[PDB]
Amino acid sequence: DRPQKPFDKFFIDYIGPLPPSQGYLYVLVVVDGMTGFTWLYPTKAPSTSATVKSLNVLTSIAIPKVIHSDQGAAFTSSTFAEWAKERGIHLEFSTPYHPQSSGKVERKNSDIKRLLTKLLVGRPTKWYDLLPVVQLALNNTYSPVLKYTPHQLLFGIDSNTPFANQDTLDLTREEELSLLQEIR
Amino acid sequence: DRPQKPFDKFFIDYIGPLPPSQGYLYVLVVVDGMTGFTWLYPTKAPSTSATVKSLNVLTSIAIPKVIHSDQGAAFTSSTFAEWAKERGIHLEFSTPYHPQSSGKVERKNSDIKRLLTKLLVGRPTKWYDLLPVVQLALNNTYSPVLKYTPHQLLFGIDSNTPFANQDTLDLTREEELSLLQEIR
Amino acid sequence: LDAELDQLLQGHYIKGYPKQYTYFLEDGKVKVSRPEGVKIIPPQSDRQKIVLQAHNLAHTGREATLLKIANLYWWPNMRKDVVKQLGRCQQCLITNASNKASGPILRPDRPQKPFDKFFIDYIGPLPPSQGYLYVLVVVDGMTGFTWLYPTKAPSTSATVKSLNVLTSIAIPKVIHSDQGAAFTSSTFAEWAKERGIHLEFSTPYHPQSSGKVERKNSDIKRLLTKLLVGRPTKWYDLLPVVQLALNNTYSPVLKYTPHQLLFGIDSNTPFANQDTLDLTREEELSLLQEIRTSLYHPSTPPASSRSWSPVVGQLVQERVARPASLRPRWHKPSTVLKVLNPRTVVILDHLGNNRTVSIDNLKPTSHQ
Amino acid sequence: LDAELDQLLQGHYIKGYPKQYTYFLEDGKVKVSRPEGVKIIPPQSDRQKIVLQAHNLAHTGREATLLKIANLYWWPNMRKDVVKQLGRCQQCLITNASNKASGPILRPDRPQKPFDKFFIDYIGPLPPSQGYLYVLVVVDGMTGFTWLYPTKAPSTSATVKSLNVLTSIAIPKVIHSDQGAAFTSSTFAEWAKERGIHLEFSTPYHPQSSGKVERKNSDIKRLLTKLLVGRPTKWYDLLPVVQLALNNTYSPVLKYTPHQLLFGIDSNTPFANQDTLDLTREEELSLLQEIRTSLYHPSTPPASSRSWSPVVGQLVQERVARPASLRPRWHKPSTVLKVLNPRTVVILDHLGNNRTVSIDNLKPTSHQ
DNA sequence: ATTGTCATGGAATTTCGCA
DNA sequence: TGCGAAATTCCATGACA
DNA sequence: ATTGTCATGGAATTTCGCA
DNA sequence: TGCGAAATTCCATGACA
Ligand SMILES: O=C(NCc1ccc(F)cc1)c1c(O)n(O)c(=O)c2ccccc12
Ligand SMILES: O=C(NCc1ccc(F)cc1)c1c(O)n(O)c(=O)c2ccccc12
Ligand SMILES: [Mg+2]
Ligand SMILES: [Mg+2]
Ligand SMILES: [N+]
Ligand SMILES: [N+]
Ligand SMILES: [Zn+2]
Ligand SMILES: [Zn+2]
Repeated sequence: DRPQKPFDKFFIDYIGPLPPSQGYLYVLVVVDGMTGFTWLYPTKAPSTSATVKSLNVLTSIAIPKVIHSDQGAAFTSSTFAEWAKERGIHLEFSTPYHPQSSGKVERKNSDIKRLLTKLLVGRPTKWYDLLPVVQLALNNTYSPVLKYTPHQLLFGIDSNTPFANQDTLDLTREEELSLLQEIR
Repeated sequence: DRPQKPFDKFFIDYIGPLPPSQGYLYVLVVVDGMTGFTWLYPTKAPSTSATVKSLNVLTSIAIPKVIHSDQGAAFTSSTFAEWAKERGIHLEFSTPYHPQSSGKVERKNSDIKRLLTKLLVGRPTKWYDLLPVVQLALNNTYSPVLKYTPHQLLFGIDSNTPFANQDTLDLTREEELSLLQEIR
Repeated sequence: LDAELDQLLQGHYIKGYPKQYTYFLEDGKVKVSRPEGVKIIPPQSDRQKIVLQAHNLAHTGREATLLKIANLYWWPNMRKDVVKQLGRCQQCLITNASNKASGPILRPDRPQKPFDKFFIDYIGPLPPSQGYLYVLVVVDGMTGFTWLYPTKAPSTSATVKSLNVLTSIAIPKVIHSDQGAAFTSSTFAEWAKERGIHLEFSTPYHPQSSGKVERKNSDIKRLLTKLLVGRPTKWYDLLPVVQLALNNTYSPVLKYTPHQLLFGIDSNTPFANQDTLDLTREEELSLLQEIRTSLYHPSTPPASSRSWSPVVGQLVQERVARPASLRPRWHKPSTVLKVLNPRTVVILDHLGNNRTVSIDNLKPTSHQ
Repeated sequence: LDAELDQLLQGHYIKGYPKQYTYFLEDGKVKVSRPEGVKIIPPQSDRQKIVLQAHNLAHTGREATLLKIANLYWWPNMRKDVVKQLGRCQQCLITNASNKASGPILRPDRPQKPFDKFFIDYIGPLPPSQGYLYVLVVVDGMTGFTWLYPTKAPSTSATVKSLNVLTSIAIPKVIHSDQGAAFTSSTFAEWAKERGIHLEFSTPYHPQSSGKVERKNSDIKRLLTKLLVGRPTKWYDLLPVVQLALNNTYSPVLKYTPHQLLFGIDSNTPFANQDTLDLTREEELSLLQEIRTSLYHPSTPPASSRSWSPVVGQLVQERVARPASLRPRWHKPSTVLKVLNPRTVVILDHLGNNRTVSIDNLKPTSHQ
């Protein structure tokens, strides 16, 4: 059996709700199952609409042989199931309650969640504008398992904005101060 | 002494008043002293203005070494005398009351006067519109003294509208009927 | 369906399926190992369906299109089928622009005498001077002698007013014009019939044809712009001086001014040329007929490496009027009825009336 | 006054007044019988006054001008004085157009990797679709991969909004643009400083320079017009499909789609190219660096029979902005300070600031 | 201070299939 | 070692405000 | 059924002045 | 039968909506 490639599979779930930024409440997260390259589309709800609205974007760049996702409302819906059939895209599903990404993906998705909450604390409401910059990061985040970032595996070259800031990302001591006082 | 040429001399007098056609009352008459080619400019009065208005036209085509004319108001006036000096044009004058055109010119001028009155009887008032057609005629009027019309002597070719209608032009029998009843 | 491909897989050769290739089946498809890898070989029943599929992705031309196909399928004489489909793609045919240039231009003969042919165009609109707005420029063909008339519009109305002063001097045989609104009026035909003047027209949308004047326009606009530097554009008043100016100015290549070509003697202008002072008019006038005839006259240029000239009954297309944006820059194809000369043809469109047009607004229809 | 001409008439020869001509006086003027007839010979004190007189009749160039003079006067080295006066005629210098073509164009090197250089132009305006009106087209230099963004204006405002989505994927080093209103804003410089993006600009009024995109615009407008035949121009909705379309389409001459040049693998598009199925990404990715570098790259054409290239400190003139009508089509002369390359120079005008411009909008100033 | 591009479809060339 | 036909490559033409 | 033109200023050529 | 410099002629470039 043949080697693994970018575009061979695309992993999606939705993140949210969250404190509204320019009236978005959700982030659609797509990670390339080979390179772990990430796309982040901010949406208004986990609806098959706002999904397809976004993917129509991404897919104007590249189309994935396969889309793996949990069994959410939006991804099962027959509407999405068509959009896929149309685009010649095989849909693929994580048996309810036993969700199965992959090493690299499982990881990258974790990296993401912590990453958001890290910076949307202190500006819980100014996060829409940082989606660009976040992406740039998790795509120039040097992966232990290869010598390579998404960016380099995707394009085969070095980015012009490297995050050789191997940075904490963890809820560093002070952000729990005005964190568990904003909710607790 | 050298031979005679078109443009060497330009003969002018004014004809009028006459029954108004589109509000003109006068015809300025210029005849080339060599070819006897004729130009007809209809004017509003024998004033140095309306003269120069016209000649400014003619002279945008060709400029005469000399302009011969009687001693009329308009041709003596220092204004005209300048316009001439400007254009480098020598002015030249027929000693009062003894007016001296030339064979060909004397003639052509006669030809003209009869010609007008011939056709501005019966439409004494529609004559402005015929100035074009009149010219065409007296410029394709085969001259006894050479084998040639103005048109041919001027341009050295044959016109595309010939008046090989050697026509009467004389106040033919009937036009004295409604002629000396319109004034007599 | 199956048809031809059985005998192939069976082993005993078929036309245009070169032998040393191992034509097997696999995945329920008639693959074949070729030097580029293995390519599928679809049944002739599907090939039209495919090539269209491929092309229609981005309405790509021949190479662009085959290269997409190449990736997956293979079969005999490929491009042939691709070309079939391209010459059938209506949209490709009315949008792609040419790559074939028109054959070399014609240099018609200088009209023989003055007043044989008059050219006329309208320049404008311009900067209101004295409420005037356009100019009517009239160039005599043979001589290049030129008349200007400043007008408020480019109207049959004022076009006539002017030539009525012009035809005072003489009457011309023909008048050439752009098929512009003011020369194609019904009213103008009458004006010209009346005087026995044949009206002849540039093909439409092609001023090369009326260009004796288009070129006299350049030279006119040029000289005003010189006379109105650091002065407001009050051009009305120069029209006279300009007119005079040009008619009395040497064309280096002939060594005569339009004025002289038309009269044989300079008037009392500056640097009036003396030479013929001493011959009678007669002697002058005959020498004129001499010069006039023996006047430089340019030949036809060489054709371009890749030009075309127009056969009869050929498929060709007319350039779109003033196309809108996002609208094909070419009309649907049409057939060349008569060829009036290597640069002018008569065509019938699918409309379908007869039209006379410059090869310059035609593209031969690619592919046949 | 008299000066030189005495010794002439006296008999004993003078420089440049060839002997076998009988230089007499008559009519109180220093005539001379030459083969063309007798010509006057004005005193050097009057010659400037004359040549000007002659020229100024119709601001005629060299030959045209001498030929008027020839009629009456003669003297030594004639045209020399005529040329002096022409190079002094301010109006001739700012209106006559050139007769000297620009030296051959430069084919700069294909940027090395993707994201080294991005080109960007705005297409528009267009037919309102969904209230959108322009497009922002962004072509990666190296790869030709291309992004479209439909916008309501050609504004710094919406120019930014878009690249903020773009620079999500990656950030480019340089961005090339037309000096258009939206890219020269102060606000945009800040946008790009912020991200560490060097802004570099086409010389003004010269899209050949931004032309990697100008050419990607042609190909875009082209494909919509095909997709919107016999359908209202509702283009907004195709922008996606088009974008996808082109990035995934072979350039015949490279044999790669912009998509592949940028990724090394077709996505799950139609006729996705198979070939590298079997190498690990690693193996692919290295072969990519291989292809990418060994990509066709065009050379410079031959220069035209009569082109010019630009020396330093030369006298040259910039083409007029959008000239009005009856307004010189050239600015007053100026001096070539630095030559950035045979097609781009820096000039100082009489204003006089420094400007960087394409030789294409320059004419060398005739006569020196 | 920066700079032309490149799809297209006939033609001209080179390479393929078979001997 | 050489043919005829196909496949490929060449490259002038034109259009991007 | 109709159709390119032609001034311009450096270059390349031809002709002039003198021997 | 020949030189150097001037005079002439050549002709690619561009612009007429
Ligand atoms: O485009 C025109 N003239 C410029 C031109 C271009 C190429 C040439 F070889 C000769 C001239 C038009 C023009 O001169 N006239 O008179 C028109 O009536 C006209 C009408 C519609 C479009 C263009 C022109
Ligand atoms: O003229 C323009 N584009 C067409 C073109 C012409 C010749 C080429 F080689 C390349 C392209 C302009 C253009 O594309 N853009 O983007 C502009 O901003 C512009 C502004 C003013 C005038 C023209 C253009
Ligand atoms: Mg016109
Ligand atoms: Mg632009
Ligand atoms: N002809
Ligand atoms: N370069
Ligand atoms: Zn098509
Ligand atoms: Zn001047």
